[PDB]
Amino acid sequence: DVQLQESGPGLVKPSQSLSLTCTVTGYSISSDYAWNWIRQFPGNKLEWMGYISYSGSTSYNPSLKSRISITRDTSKNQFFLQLSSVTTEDTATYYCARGYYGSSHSPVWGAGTTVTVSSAKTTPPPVYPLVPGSLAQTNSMVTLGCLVKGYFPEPVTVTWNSGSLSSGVHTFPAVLQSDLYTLSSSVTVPSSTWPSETVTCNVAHPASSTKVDKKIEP
Amino acid sequence: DIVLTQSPASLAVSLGQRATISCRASKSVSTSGYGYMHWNQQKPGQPPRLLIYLVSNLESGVPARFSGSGSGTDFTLNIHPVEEEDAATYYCQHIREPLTFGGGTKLEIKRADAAPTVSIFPPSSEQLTSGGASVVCFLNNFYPKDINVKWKIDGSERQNGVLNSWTDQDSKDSTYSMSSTLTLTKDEYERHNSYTCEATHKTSTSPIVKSFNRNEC
Repeated sequence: DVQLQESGPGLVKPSQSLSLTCTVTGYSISSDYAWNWIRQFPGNKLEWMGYISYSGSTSYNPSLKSRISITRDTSKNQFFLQLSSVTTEDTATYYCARGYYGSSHSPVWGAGTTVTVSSAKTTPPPVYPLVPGSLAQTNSMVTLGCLVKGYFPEPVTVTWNSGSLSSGVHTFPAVLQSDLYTLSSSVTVPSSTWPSETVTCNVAHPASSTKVDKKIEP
Repeated sequence: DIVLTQSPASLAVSLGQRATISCRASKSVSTSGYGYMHWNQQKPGQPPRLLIYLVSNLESGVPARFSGSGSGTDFTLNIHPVEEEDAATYYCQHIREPLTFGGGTKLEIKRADAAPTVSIFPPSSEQLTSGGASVVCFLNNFYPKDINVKWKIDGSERQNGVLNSWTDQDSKDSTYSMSSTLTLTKDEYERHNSYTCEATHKTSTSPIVKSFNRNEC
């Protein structure tokens, strides 16, 4: 039941100090394996940062040495990461693992938690419905959408009718023209049911603790 | 400074196929103590999982298909019947400190052609009334991913001001879905009449067209 999930902030101003904790359950830190941290940049990039032996000894990546530090608290089976002098390249997803100490054997990866570094304030998103307009679709199977535009930063969780019915849904990855993220989600729902049965768009921007549902109609 | 350059980078195959890749270092990592290797994988949306370890020691997961080989310097991962869900990215890592990772391979399965189901969407009312007006255009469940798209405001082509975005392939029906969003202002918008988004796919010589005029105001 070796459950380890990281938690920390999500957005931070560059040239500051990022520091997130990783808590492990089911097993005891002072019992074996090394407890390291690893970050992943947009695809094609994974980087071992450093670890902390059950012994309490630590080994850092020469790259982030002099700017990183790993501590622990045996009393609460949770180990931490401290990265100072943060810039922008320090924006990636952060995972902690149980990479067996000594070398390697049977690892256990956390869920992850992204961290973007920027100056950008934290703005919420305005959602807009995407209704059709009486066509040959008003006979077949209709496709409805929902548009989230202008929020910061990632992530964003969208669902359709509070989870109720996901079959046939495509949520597209966010992009940005300036320093704002826009994203869209579509749902193809049977024509004979559209108007009558209402469809609601669901979006939550944790960072701003935002939550919005948006019904859709002709 | 110990590298692990992996190749190839991408890869298109069909249900069942010798998917065998290699990771080549700049030193040994299999035989020098306890340090060996490992190949993890990850579905776009979840942290890696264990598959191999010690260079060639399948996990309790689901071996037989995936297999680890090679040692010392050059290694090779091998899966014979490329299961459908297998789609993911594959990585290799060593342990001679600082533990470094290999580039990674994207594995997308090949399937039958499929014309995109295009649907266009006029600007939301709540939007127009905010100086912002953005037209959207969806292209769902097509393959191959190769596909050009274009807007024709009142006939002419519109270049800048559009943001495209693709969804990666899914397990259900190995296909792609892309979303195009031409943005502009409330003003210039009402300044024109018809809004078209044409798509060119290899599935049809003739471009797929869906558009609309403001005949309902």
